[PDB]
Amino acid sequence: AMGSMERASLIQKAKLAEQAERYEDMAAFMKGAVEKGEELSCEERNLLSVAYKNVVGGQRAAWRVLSSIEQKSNGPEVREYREKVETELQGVCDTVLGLLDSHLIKEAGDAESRVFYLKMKGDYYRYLAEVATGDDKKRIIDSARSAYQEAMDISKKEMPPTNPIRLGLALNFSVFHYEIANSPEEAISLAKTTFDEAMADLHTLSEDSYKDSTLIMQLLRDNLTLWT
Amino acid sequence: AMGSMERASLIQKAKLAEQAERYEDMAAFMKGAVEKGEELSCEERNLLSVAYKNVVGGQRAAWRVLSSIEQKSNGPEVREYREKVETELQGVCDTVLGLLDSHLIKEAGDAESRVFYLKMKGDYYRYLAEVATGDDKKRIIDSARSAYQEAMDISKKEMPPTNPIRLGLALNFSVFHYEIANSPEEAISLAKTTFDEAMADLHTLSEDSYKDSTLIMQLLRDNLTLWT
Amino acid sequence: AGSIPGRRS
Amino acid sequence: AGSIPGRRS
Ligand SMILES: *Cc1ccc([N+](=O)[O-])c(OS(=O)(=O)C(C)C)c1
Ligand SMILES: *Cc1ccc([N+](=O)[O-])c(OS(=O)(=O)C(C)C)c1
Ligand SMILES: [Ca+2]
Ligand SMILES: [Ca+2]
Ligand SMILES: [Cl-]
Ligand SMILES: [Cl-]
Repeated sequence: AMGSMERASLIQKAKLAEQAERYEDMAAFMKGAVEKGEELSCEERNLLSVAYKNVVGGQRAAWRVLSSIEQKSNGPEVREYREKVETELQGVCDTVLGLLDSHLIKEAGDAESRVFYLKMKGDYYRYLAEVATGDDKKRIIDSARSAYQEAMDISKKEMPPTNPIRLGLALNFSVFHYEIANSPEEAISLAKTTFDEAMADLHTLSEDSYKDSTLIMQLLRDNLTLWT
Repeated sequence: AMGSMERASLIQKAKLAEQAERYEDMAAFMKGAVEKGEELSCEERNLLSVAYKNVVGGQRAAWRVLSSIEQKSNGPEVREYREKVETELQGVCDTVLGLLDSHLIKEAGDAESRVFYLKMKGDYYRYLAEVATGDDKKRIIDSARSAYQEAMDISKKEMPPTNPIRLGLALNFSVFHYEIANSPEEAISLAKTTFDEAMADLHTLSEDSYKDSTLIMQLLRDNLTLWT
Repeated sequence: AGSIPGRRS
Repeated sequence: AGSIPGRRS
């Protein structure tokens, strides 16, 4: 699709699409950039993540609206339309997972890139789990857990406890535990331990890094306040 | 595309898509409903208008962002991407205009339907005019003016001065004069006369109709405040 | 200035 | 509750 466009042009257009709030375009541009086969820089990884987060975020919000209407009703139209949105959402998740598997993760050697992509893998399996029903749900849940766990193991070995990627991974894994895995106690323990270990490391940071880390720490605290 | 789905199901799904903020879907459902060939009820006309207003509104906002970046710059990427968005916007406007021409307007005999569709025709030519350059702009501008003028002539003969469709038509025609036709004095005169004639007719209205009419009258006043 | 917002029904 | 919002870069 994007095979005729220069990598640098795809990246430039992804940034313009973000400014224009054209997130479907942004995701297509970044998919094209990934398919050029080169590794992604830190900024380019962020563009890929922002693009697909916005696309799947719109789909998840629509699926929740339709699922709530469908549950209140219980013609075929509400179910049929919820199913259509769900299939589209699953297709976006499968596209992202496919990019990670071909071949972003296998080429990611540095902790910052590998943790970033594995967190993404856990997130997109988590979005699949939100709409899955039955034993399909079990294997999807295990795939999310496995990706998050590998990312956690790397992050604890290779990054300081204030690193924003490490903090966001722990935040999202804690949400996985609470909302997906029916493990609220594990969610609370992870959020508390992550927060406390980051607090103890803030003294090492510059003013700008302090702002980055404390922003995410506040998200951990917000969840803990809602969960306790 | 939607030819296999029942008209009533398309309408139901358009309402669900609105609740889910899936306006592209909503527009496709309503296009399918129009293509069934039957006239649209008042509620169905509103669904058609809301769907496409949201779709073209997103495109117009993106085009304005990209056009502003492009003007600041003066590689090909900003222009190329603005051109892509512009072509997509023109395609949506052409689709709407095509539905009005085949065959909504020709079958619309009552003032409420005919004025509604002609106002829509003026609006979508106006959106085309916002992105047009040169002598193309002249004929597009005249097409918008002609549609608005026919709608105005019908509305003055057939509707009270407080009718919300009549008020919204006058509001949008005044914006056409100010923003497109370089006729700010005509814009101000139309907005003032419309407001004053509606004010004098409010005494005839129920509480609910009073609320509907005064809401649009406030939009006229807001424009007059910005223009004077 | 502002046309009919027209995005909610 | 809330994951990383992650929608702005
Ligand atoms: C163009 C227009 C003017 C007035 C109304 N109205 O208040 O009925 C209208 O209908 S609408 O549902 O599309 C409203 C702009 C939300 C259209
Ligand atoms: C998952 C995640 C955690 C932290 C950051 N960060 O603050 O750098 C991050 O990068 S990002 O640009 O996508 C941010 C969520 C806007 C991702
Ligand atoms: Ca090249
Ligand atoms: Ca039928
Ligand atoms: Cl590598
Ligand atoms: Cl008729």
